[PDB]
Amino acid sequence: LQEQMDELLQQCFLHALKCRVKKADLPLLTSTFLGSHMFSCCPEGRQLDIKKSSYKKLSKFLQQMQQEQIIQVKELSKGVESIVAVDW
RNA sequence: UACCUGGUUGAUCCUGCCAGUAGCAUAUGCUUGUCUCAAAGAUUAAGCCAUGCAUGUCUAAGUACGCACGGCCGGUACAGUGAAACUGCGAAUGGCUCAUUAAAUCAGUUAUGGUUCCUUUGGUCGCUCGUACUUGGAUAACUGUGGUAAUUCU
RNA sequence: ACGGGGAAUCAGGGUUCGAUUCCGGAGAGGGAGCCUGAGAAACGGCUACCACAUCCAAGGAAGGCAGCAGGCGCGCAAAUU
RNA sequence: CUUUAAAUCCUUUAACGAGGAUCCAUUGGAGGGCAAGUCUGGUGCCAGCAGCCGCGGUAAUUCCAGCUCCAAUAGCGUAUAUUAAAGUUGCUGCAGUUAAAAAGCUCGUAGUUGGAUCU
RNA sequence: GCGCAAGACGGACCAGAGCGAAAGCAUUUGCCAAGAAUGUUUUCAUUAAUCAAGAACGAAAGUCGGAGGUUCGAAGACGAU
RNA sequence: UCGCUACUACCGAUUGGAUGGUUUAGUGAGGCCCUCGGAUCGGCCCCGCCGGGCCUGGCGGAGCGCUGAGAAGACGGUCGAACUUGACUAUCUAGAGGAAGUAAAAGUCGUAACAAGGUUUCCGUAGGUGAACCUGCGGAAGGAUCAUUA
Repeated sequence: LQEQMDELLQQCFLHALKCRVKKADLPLLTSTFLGSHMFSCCPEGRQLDIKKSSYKKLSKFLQQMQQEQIIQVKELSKGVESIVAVDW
């Protein structure tokens, strides 16, 4: 279900990676963004877990989403997965 | 050696702890003339490991036609030391570690009349009524031809 | 947390420690399955699979120090190829 | 020389080898616990000591140093586990009116405990 | 002042007095079952003491249903300081 | 109670980042055993060709005749390593969102408590308030009365 689920996910999740409070371009954790479903005091109705994707890890999702000229990736020394979006 | 002192209050007697005190082991700092002993990669990682060594073995008495020696006397079947290879035996002990393991291991205690036992010791070993003055084939060391980059390969 | 014989401390009673030279048990990186033999479910024997890691002419081949030394790592913490 | 597989060390022995900073003893202390200074100079609630109580805000018996002396001594300080001290885990042996503490009250199975009496 | 009604509560007597396992328990009268102490030259003959598990009761407030609402009265509302 | 500087643990939407230990269905490397199985290697005769005194040495060919040995490979079972599959579960870790506690600082705001603490204090409940706290009902003295007259 990567078609459907990555379409919904990356649609509403990139749109929630681009404006504000959707964060524009900053290094930030993808988790915080996945649990960020709210825009303008309502949920996006988008609730999805990344477990619904073809990526059994977030590192692989960051392997694909970084390959698309959308995000750039780095790993913090604490071990979180930190992404710096391409402003497109 | 059957032991206690300081700390609550303006002062007192308490309950009561904190702190002091003496060992004991592991670490550690400073210091170190003599001599006897002596633990020592256990704690964390039963984590990982170059290099070298740690299990081989023949008497008189299982098999010698390697000249490898010498060796004497030379038709003596084999004189004698003897590497190797076949055979026999050992390599299950020793050494190291403490991960597992809670009536499991272990200790004391009993049992095998419910079983196995190389070896050592002593017994037994013409008790069977039916080519032998000696039997059969093969294989190793050895000789030689070889292969593979590479082995205690073949 | 391997168990004992024991060790330190002790009036009398106890507490705590026992990996460690003696006895017994267990295991040879993790599990499993065997040959050989009087005696192994052996590891300085074998067969795998996992995890490591060596050589390679890329076809294949060899691995097991919780044996003595010694090296890395870990660490407050431990000796001579 | 001896020792020993071969050496080492010890023992045994010739030769040299002891008068001042040498052939020199150091580690912590010196308010109270706790043994031993109302010393001398520097610091002035700073730097710092101090296990605990405490010391330090211009005469510091407690800091930094010099002098003195005191404890063990070829040894003595730290940190940590642990034993005694601890009659502060109490079987020997503690406690529970007010200090920490007796259940709101009674019934009740196990558990624990049980009167005399038989030469 | 006369009558009527409703719901509460039993003054004084009431005490360092009584009764109950403890909470607690005071108007009269009857009914119902208990109970201690006392008395006993009655009977059974150790049936007993204390109690984990487990059970019975448990002031006030509080909570659900019902009835009832006089007094007092948290909440609330004023008036003052 | 607040409000400033730090402190910790504490829960907590989640994904991470690590792992670790288990269990279902589907498989199953290898051994050991079971019936097979028989590449090829031996003897026995079947004969010839030769030699020695029926016996005996060769050689050659066959007769799938007989028999003995027997490698690879395969069926089945078994022991069972380790895989795929989902379902599980305990740690660390970061943890967005919070909590609360503490430790300070003469900032507030008060004055609850200790005297009869200025309205006795405290207990259990229940409601209410910026904050201590206040008020109902029932209790205690740890009360401010060991006592009050027929």
